[PDB]
Amino acid sequence: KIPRGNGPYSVGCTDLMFDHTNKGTFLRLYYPSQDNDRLDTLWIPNKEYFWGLSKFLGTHWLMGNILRLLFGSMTTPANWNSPLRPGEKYPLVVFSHGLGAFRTLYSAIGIDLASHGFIVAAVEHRDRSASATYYFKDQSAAEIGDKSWLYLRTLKQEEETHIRNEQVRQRAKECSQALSLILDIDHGKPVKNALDLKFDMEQLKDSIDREKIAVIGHSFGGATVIQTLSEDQRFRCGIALDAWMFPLGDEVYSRIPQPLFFINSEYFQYPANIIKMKKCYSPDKERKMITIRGSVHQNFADFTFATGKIIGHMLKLKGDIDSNVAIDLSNKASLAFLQKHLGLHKDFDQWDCLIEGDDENLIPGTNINTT
Ligand SMILES: NS(=O)(=O)c1ccccc1
Ligand SMILES: [Cl-]
Ligand SMILES: [Mg+2]
Repeated sequence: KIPRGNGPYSVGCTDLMFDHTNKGTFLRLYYPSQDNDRLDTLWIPNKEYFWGLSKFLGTHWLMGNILRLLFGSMTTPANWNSPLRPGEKYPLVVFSHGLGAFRTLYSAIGIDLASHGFIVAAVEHRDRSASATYYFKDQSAAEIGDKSWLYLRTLKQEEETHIRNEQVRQRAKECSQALSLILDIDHGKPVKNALDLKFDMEQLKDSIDREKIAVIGHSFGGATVIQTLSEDQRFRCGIALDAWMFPLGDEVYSRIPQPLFFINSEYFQYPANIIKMKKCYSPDKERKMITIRGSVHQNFADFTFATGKIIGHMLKLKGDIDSNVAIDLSNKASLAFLQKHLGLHKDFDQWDCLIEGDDENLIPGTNINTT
């Protein structure tokens, strides 16, 4: 199972699409909830994501059907369309997904932050980095729910520098636009959700702690973090989970005044990537980095929870470390880092020693040698 949150808040989940176009915002919101008696959230909600995951994997098109038979009914422990818990302003996290992922594959992170009192807006990127995503051609196509699908772009070796950079910049824009949509709803903008979902967005009016905004993402998402903080100062700190540094322009490195936290797997990282992380460091800037012992790249996404230990380990969904213990360190270190650089009046500073990598399942900085 994808773990329930460790915080005291009940967790709710809904989807938001505004506007309906390939240029709109698409997000999955995880939020502190009033009620705990709702239907659980369907983890992968459309057959077309399974198709896209199969194209991402480069497997035979029949793997789409297999993946759908195995996982098409799986849920995650968030209350679908639960009323938002009133009477409190919540800090905001914008979450960016990896290459070949989509908005629903980081519920372990999104549920755990929500259980501690954040709203999480996990964006669905329309930059063709997602396995699949969808939008509506126009108001008519939106009305009748005639979904148009967009599938992952396969790149040639020549296309990589140029297209990965064009996409990380779209990702940054999608993070800022998602932020503006949430901030406008918090004001009280009369947003009509493109999806016919029974969660009134008017709930979120005056519910965002507007000074306490952060950007978190895994992999391509980790590079999205860095690009976003460089172009949008409304974000006050970033956390890059096993960031894939390749998409970033050489210009961005010296252009991040915000606090930034690198949380790395043991077995994903390599000299080229670590050097790019080190190009982010200056004595004037706050930087922190840890490595989770025994961990793999997939430890940060929900497929680490989707199978048994033996199959998991075999497919590199799991590492030498227990997945629950792994996500636990990443989420608790994130929480203490957020409290510190957002100025939260919570108890997350109980995990400050994780920021420093002070655990037996933690390495301070990196294992990777860069000389
Ligand atoms: N590449 S990634 O972001 O690690 C990823 C994780 C889970 C599913 C698909 C992709
Ligand atoms: Cl790995
Ligand atoms: Mg900007």
